[PDB]
Amino acid sequence: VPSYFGITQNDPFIRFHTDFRGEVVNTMFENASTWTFSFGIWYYRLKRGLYTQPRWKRVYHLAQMDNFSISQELLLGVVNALENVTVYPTYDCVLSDLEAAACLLAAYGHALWEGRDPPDSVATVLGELPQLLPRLADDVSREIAAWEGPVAAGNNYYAYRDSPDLRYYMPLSGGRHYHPGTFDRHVLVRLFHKRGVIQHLPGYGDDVLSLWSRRLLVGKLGPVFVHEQQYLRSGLTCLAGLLLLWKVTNADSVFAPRTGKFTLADLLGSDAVAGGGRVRNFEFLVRYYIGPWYARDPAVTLSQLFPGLALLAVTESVRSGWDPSRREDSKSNPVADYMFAQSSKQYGDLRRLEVHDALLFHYEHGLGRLLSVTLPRHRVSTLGSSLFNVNDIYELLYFLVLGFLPSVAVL
Amino acid sequence: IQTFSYGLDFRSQLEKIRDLRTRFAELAKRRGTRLSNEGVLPNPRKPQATTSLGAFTRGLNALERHVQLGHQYLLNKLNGSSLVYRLEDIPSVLPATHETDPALIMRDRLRRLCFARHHDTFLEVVDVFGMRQIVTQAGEPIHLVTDYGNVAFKYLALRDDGRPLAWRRRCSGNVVTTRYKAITVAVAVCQTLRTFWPQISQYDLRPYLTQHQSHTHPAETHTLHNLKLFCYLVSTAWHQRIDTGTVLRLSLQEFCVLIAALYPEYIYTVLKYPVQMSLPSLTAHLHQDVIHAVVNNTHKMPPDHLPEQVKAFCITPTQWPAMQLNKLFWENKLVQQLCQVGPQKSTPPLGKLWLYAMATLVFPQDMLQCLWLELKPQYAETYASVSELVQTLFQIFTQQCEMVTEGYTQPQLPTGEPVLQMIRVPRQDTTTTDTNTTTEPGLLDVFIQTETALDYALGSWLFGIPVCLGVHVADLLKGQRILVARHLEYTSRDRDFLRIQRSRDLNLSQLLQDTWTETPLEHCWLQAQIRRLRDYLRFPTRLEFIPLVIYNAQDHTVVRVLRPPSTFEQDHSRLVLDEAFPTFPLYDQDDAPTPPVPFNRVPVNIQFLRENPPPIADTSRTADSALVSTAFGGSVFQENRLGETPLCRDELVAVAPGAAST
Repeated sequence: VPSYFGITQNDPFIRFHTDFRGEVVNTMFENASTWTFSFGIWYYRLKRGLYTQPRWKRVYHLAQMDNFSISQELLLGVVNALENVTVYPTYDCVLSDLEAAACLLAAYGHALWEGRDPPDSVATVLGELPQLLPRLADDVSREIAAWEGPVAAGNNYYAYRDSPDLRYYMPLSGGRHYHPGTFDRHVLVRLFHKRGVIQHLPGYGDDVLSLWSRRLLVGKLGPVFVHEQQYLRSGLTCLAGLLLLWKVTNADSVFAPRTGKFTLADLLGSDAVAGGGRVRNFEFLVRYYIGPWYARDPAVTLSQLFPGLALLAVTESVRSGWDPSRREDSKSNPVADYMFAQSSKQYGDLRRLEVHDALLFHYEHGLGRLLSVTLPRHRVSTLGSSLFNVNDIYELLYFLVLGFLPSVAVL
Repeated sequence: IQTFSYGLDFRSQLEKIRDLRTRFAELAKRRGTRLSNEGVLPNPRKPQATTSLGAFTRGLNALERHVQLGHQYLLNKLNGSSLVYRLEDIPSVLPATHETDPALIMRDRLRRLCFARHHDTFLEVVDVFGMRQIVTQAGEPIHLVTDYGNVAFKYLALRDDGRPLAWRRRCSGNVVTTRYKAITVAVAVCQTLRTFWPQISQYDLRPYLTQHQSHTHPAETHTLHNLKLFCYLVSTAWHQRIDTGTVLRLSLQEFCVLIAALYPEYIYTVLKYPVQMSLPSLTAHLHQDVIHAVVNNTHKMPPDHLPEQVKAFCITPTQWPAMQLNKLFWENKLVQQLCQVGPQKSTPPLGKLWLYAMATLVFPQDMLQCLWLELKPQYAETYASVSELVQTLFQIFTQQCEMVTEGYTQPQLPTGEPVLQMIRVPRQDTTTTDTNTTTEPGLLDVFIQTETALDYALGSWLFGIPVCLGVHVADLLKGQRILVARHLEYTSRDRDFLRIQRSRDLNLSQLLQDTWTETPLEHCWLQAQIRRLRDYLRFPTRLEFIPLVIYNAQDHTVVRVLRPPSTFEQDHSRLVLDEAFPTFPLYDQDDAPTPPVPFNRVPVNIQFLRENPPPIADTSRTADSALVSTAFGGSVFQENRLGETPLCRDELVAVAPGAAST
């Protein structure tokens, strides 16, 4: 009956019925007093910006101006907006992202799979992720080193040729056509295309990936190729995010000596933690977020799994100074605009989708920089400690999974 | 009595023998003829009528003597071991397996003759039962006074016939793991850097860059230039980061060694990519947190960071007291009691050798081969496989004791048994007063004193006891901190270590039926020892999984054994690298950033040092010459998949073939 999430190194899986994030937050502000609790100072600046506007002050019920406490519904709105950042019904998300990343890695590692037993299920590929990630990292790193910046190489990632005029995720003409070259600067398209994974791409410069995707997905659906629709972008973006997270998290262990004053025992009480190895950090996340959560809901995407990194990406892209409108050719809070749009139903669906896609584009733009720097974990940790009170990696995992990190000020 | 019909009930035999003499004496008194104890024991082959009454007196005396000496031997063995408490706990063996080989029985007697605790005079006779035997001056049968002390120690005597091993031939089934190879590659380079640092430091790197002329310097200068430019770049990386509790000062050579030990990827990185390409990535990728974590590792083992992230960890010697792991594995009182039986008192305790015999016989052959290729000792370097040491040392043990015969004028002992021959055991150990006082020690003599990490690993595997093995690089800061490389660490959470516990076969009955020598008391006692040992090994005593072992690389000898103390504190060290030989000025790079370098390749061959310096500004080389760190971090040991053909015990569990080289 209950689902199990056991990502924590020092704690077994937590047993919950539904709404894991919601139930966790509710226990947070019910079991323990949140008066001395404080989130990052960027949360406090968002608090000031929400209070100064009276309508959204009443909507969000921000009574006091000086204290660092944040209302529970405000955190719920932050988390749910971060969830909705990616999820799309434009294609009604017939093909969720994680599957796209699995396919894109599958076609590259098909040569690697020939040595071992050939898999025929997505869950088998998910179980081979600890085995598939090393070779993928080696190849992406060697191709990064081979990069000479032939095309515009301010930051190596993806989507550095999208037309500034187009502001929607999905191409307008039925989702098929594309502006030629939109993905030329995708570093991994330069990787796979050299390896022959994706033999043909319109606007660039059979397709065993397409055949495999059809073959494994026809049984479960009871198929969209790389050139067919937007399926192209989602998989690349989510797999790049996954590789960035793997490199950042496995750079350091979680048993580092604790320096902060934030513990899950202080959160849920001594009784809850009392009631409830030593391998790579993702191996604890795999059979809790990757397999059983997929079984419970296959349609779930990357943003729902890891909402914490969205704020870091948004802040990093803000620091870079780039804006979605300009694209190298005013408002500095891309998080709250979608909140305002969702708060009232008078906002048009077209305008809501427009602003949501603008926020999304800003989100992957921020994602690119963390993986484009020679010091990904360094920049992530330095920014997160300052803007979210992320004192430890033991705290960084909690923040990235849950999207928040409460802490008594002790200041 | 020969059919073992009554079993282990020595008592009922005792009273029926007493009653037998009572009826005997009744009849003797009735006849009116005195009993004579000078007669010889009756012979079943000889006619019964010719045999006299006194012959039957002496025969009954022989039977009683045998039975009470058996009972007393059982009592002494019960008193000498705490594993069994009371006699009725041992069950009677069954006489269903009834095979007697006279040649095999004689060979078993001869081999067991050399097991006597002191040198003794033995003499061969025919028992009251009509079978040839050998007895001491007191009349002790060899199978009773002398015991092998172990079921495997008695199996091995009868095992050595012709070819060294036949079970391996029946199974019909040279591989080095990546972890040991990488450890050797790193450690040899680190110690070479430390030893000859004055010469490498004086090498002048500036001309090579300033001239922009390549490959002029000789082939041997490849290595020196590579290594000095290597840790020079390490120092340049260190310099920039520190711009953004005790204070520790490390010399330049020591920082070279530390950074080279932390990631084996840097040495391959310098050769693979140019210095100008590497310098920004090299500076940014390194940092302060993990270096402080490594240098401040205390009260925590195995180290917090996974093998992929960290390769070496430092230890402070004063905090960690001295443990004696010999008592845990071999020097234990029970093991020493089991190994106490030896040809002479001057022989050392055989607990270590018996533990190695247990490892050879019980554990699968492939695991033993891989562990031997990993931890091959210098003294055993001449031998190839694991059983070779056991066979050679047993051959030496046979060679210590010899044979000389001397006659005895009296054909009979006072007991009356006919003495066919008398055998004298010479004490042939080289302990005679030659006045030289100097001699070359044998393999056993150097073997017993020297301890190896292989010994600790075998003990850990057999007893199910954790252990952490750490390669010693050097002692630093006037011994304040110790360089320890990550080599082997045991934890119950590791899948291979929990699997190898059940991989071994604790069923030791084959060692019982395969060496039947028509001795029921010894067979029952050996069965007792086997079941008690199985119970002991099935439940391993846990000590919170904190044993640590330090061993040398060149000679494979244990250096230090440690233990974490209870109280802990954060060191909060401040690492300051002293600068006495600074860096050459940067060129044409100050006043798009270069791509990062991959830190994902640990070299396996040494030929890279012979290669050319990197040009300023092959895939097969990357795949073969260096190996990925992620598969390096994963557990090397695995199990072979089941097939239609039944795999052997050693073929069932095998090291993963992809990572290792065959």
